[PDB]
Formats: sequence, structure tokens, C-alpha cells
Amino acid sequence: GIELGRQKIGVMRLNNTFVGDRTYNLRDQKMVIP
Amino acid sequence: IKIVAYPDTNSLLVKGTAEQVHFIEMLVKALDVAKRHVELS
Amino acid sequence: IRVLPRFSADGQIEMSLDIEDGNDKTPQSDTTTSVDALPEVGRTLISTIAR
Amino acid sequence: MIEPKEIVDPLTPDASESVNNILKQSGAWSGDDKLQKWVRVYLDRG
Amino acid sequence: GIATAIERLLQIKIVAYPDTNSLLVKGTAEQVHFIEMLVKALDVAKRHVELSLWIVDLNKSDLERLGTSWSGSITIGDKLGVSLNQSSISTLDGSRFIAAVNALEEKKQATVVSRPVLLTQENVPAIFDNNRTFYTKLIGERNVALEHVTYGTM
Amino acid sequence: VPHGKSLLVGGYTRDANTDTVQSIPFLGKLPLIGSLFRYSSKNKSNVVRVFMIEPKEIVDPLTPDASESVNNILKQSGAWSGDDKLQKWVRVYLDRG
Amino acid sequence: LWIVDLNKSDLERLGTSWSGSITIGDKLGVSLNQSSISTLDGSRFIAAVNALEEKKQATVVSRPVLLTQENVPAIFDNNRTFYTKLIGERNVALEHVTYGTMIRVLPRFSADGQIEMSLDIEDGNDKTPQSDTTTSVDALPEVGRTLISTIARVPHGKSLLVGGYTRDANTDTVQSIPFLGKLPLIGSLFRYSSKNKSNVVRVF
Repeated sequence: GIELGRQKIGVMRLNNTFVGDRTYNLRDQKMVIP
Repeated sequence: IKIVAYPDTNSLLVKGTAEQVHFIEMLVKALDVAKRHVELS
Repeated sequence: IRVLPRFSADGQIEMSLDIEDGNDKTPQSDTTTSVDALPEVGRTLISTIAR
Repeated sequence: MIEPKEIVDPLTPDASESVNNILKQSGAWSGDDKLQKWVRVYLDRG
Repeated sequence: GIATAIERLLQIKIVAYPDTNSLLVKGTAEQVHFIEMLVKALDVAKRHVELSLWIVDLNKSDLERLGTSWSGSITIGDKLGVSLNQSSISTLDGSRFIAAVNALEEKKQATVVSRPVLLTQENVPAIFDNNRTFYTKLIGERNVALEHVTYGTM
Repeated sequence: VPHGKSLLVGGYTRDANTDTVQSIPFLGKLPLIGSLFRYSSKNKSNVVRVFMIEPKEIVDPLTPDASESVNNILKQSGAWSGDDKLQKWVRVYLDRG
Repeated sequence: LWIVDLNKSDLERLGTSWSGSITIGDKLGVSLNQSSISTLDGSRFIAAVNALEEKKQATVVSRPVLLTQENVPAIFDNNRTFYTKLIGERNVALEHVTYGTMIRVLPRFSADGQIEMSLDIEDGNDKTPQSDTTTSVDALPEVGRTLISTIARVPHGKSLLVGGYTRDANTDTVQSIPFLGKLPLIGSLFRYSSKNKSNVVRVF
């Protein structure tokens, strides 16, 4: 169950997307998408 | 809860109460799963 | 190639893709520009996501 | 263009088998060398 | 290593003693016993793993060249001249016409097989590096130095 | 990778072919003459590069022992000099302790 | 430490190569197989002829020996050092390149009398360019190095293969003149072929 008293931890897998930030370059500069 | 990695045996060292250790144990078991391979052409 | 693969609910594979196709473009080899550090570079860059 | 697939089986036939076929047909193979075999045996058969 | 791992976990005073490959654990009888058991749990034998890398490189080519190419120039009667296929008249004016002729068939085949072999143990990062290094001088006027380029099989 | 098996980690292949034709607009069409004006070329190539991994578990010591195999090599290759009347005074300490 | 290095090769070169030029009647000239007409205009045609068979064999065995004690890091280093000046205008200095045979080891006995060793191994040498060039004078001593870093358990009086590198290769070429190369006892003067086989074995 992953429970301890009144607290617990939930594991949530994403199925239609990605966890994390997307980074790419435009020649001379770096862009980041949260 | 105090958790320290121990690379030598590919394991974690979890220090706390019996319930706290058990709690973390289950968490680890939930996350520790096998991966499939993907070939990209 | 930089890639991050991921399986979806339907067994589909999504990939984060970064692709570079670079090469060496050159000037007329009969000139001095073939000696001086001028290796003109051609590059094709693609950055996207696809399922 | 992109093409992807899931890998579940080990490479068949094993890499070392295919390599031997290549070396022999290409004439590079020298596993029968009376000298080098004293070492090569440790790699080819352990 | 294990000395660092345990130290961080607890913080009992524990000090490593390399000379006898051992740990010095100071505390109460129960605390020492506790750590003793921990150590016994972690102190286990490792198996060996042999890694072989196969690198195969095959090349094949086929070149055919056959025919001629005409270009050049000529001065005629010191009144006019002719240039053929954009010749460089600035010098070709005092030259002639060239008939380049090519005639070559070329076949080529090559094969290379390379095999690095490396022995290690479970959970132990192993390194194999067969390389070459190119050195060069950067003796400037203020700053001076040597630099290098390293490449190979790693 | 399964014990004693192998996998293709990656690779790169390339196939290519090109050709050219050059000629003199009218002279290139002459029966047994145009050959002196026409020009052609062909260039085909094929490249294959792969990286494969094979791993196994080691449990036994090297058999036969390294020193045995080395002696066989040195003798057959003619480099062996263990019978040198001078050097043996030292070599004995290494070969037999 | 046993270091074994075996080499074998087989080179065959046989045939000809035609190229060059000629001035004809001071009205036109001919270039053969893309010759450098800018100078070849006032030269001639060259018939290069190769004819060489070469066999080669080599073996090297090297054995470093080092005595230490349980849990005592021991060092063995047989090397050479190349020095060079960096006398600039402001900053001046000497620098160097060191390479050779080096062993760093930490031995340890186990419960079964087994010996585990932390091993760092270097096998360096001096690679050189064509000695006929100026690069043999300028501070360019290309260095070759083999590095191994691992851990292994060995039974008393036994041995293990730590690592190695092997290479097998073979290549060949065929060149000819489209029609002349097919002539009964003539084409040999136009055809060209080569073969190059090699085998390399290195172990530690």
C-alpha cells in the first residue's frame, strides 16, 4: 500500500507524456521547456 | 529516515524504525522493475 | 543521434529526437582557401517528438 | 525516416560465429597459426 | 567504500584502518554488536565478468573512369584568339589545347575485425583504453603550454 | 545480455552510387569518333560498421597457466634464452623462485 | 605481470601505373589520368612499376616483477621522460612527457587464501612518423598508451587473463586499363594489384 501512519507515497506513471524538461538549441542559444 | 547508497553491492542502506524501514522497502519494490529494449533505425 | 524512447498504453513508442547530419563543404581546390582553415561546414538539424 | 522495434531475443547466430565466417571467407583468419594459437585459445575458448 | 558509507549513515564512532583492512567501531556493547552484524551482511564475495567487444568494419568499392576532356586556347594570326570551354585565357593565350584522357578501372575490398577484452567484477567499473596522443607547443609570449589530442579505443 | 550470448549495440551502414556523362554536342555522336570526345564515370561504394557485445562469467583460473604458454611461445619463436649460461643465475629466481 | 605481443603480416605489390603528359606539335597536348598539366606540359609519361613481396614476424614478451606485503600499495615504474622548453616572453617553463611500464597494486588475502588485487596498468611507448621528415626533429614524440584499471581475485599460484586486444585485417586492390589489361601477354604491363594481410595479438 506504501503507507505509514497518516502518510503515504504514490507512484504515478505517465502514459501519454514525459517526466522532465525538454531542451534544444537554436544555433547560438539554448531553450528549455519545463 | 536516513538513506545512504552503497554502490559496491548495488544496494541501499535505510536507517529508521522498523515501520519506517518497511515503508521504504515497499517503495523500493514498487520502483525496482525490469526494462525492455528498443532498437532505433 | 540523441534519443529518449518510451512505451505508451497502446504499445506505441514515443521518441524525443535530436538529429544532426553534418558534412564538409569545400571551395575550388585550385585556390589557397583549400589550405587556410576554412573547412565550410554544412549541417542539417532536426529537433522534434514522434509516436 | 524513423523505424523502431522492441528487442527481446539475443543476437542469433552468436556474434563470434558470424565473425569467424567473415574472417575465413575474407582470408584474414589466422586461428590456425602455430604460434599465436597459444594465446588466442584463451579468448576463443576461454 | 564501506567506511564512508557507514559513517554517513550513522552520522557511534567508526574509523577505517587500511593497514589491516579493518574497521574500528567505538560505542556501547550493543552498538558495536549492531554494527558488527551490518558489516557481516555487506561483506560478501563477488563473481567475475569478462567483456568482449566485437568491432567489424567492411568496405567495398568500384570506380570506373573512361573518356576525354577538351579545353585550352590558341592565338591566331596575332589578331584574334580562341578559348575552349572557359579556359583561363589570361595565360592560355600563349599556350595550346589540352586533351585530357582518363582510363582506369579500380576494384577495392577491405575488412577489419577488432576485439577488446576486459575482465572485472560485479559492480566494479572497469576501464580499457588503447590510445595515442599527439603533442603540440603553444609557446606564446605571455602564456606558454603544451597541448594534446588523444584518441583510440576506449 | 543473457549469459554467453550477444547483442548488437549499434552500427552504421552506407550505400552509395553515382555516375556522370559528358560530351561534345555533335562530335560525341560520331560512329567511331565520338569516343574521343565523350566522357563517363561510375563510382559505387558499400560500408558496414557494427559493435557487438558478448559477456560471460569467469570462475576458473586460466588453464594452462600463463607461464606454461609463454614458455611454449618463446621456444617456438626462437626468443627463449632460459638456457643461457650467464643469465640463468638470475632468471632462476623468477622462473622457479 | 606477463605482457605478450605478437605480430604477423604479408604484403604483396605487383604491377604498373601510367600517368603523365606530352606536348604535341606546339598546338595541343595530352594528359593521362589527371596528370598535373601545369608542369607536366613540359615533361613526359611515367610508368611506375611495383614488384615486392614482404613477409614479417615479430614477438615480444615483457615481465615486470614486484614484491610487497599484505595491504601495502606497491609501485613499479619503468619509464622515460622527454623534456622541452616553454621559454615564452613573460612566462617561462620546462615541461615533459612521461611514459613507460607502470604497475600500481594493492594485494589482499581472502578467507580461502585467494589473492585479490587492485590493479592499475600502463604500457606506454614511443610511436614515430617517417624519420625522413622534419617531424622527427620537432617535439612531436607521438605516444602510444595502453591503460587497464580493474580488480581481480586469483588462486594462489594460478593466473588470470586481465585483458587484451586483438586485430585481424585484410585488404586488396585491382587496377587496370579498360582494354589493354585484357591482352594475352601484354595486359600485365597495365594491370596492378595489391594485397595486405595482418594479425595482432596483445594480452596482459
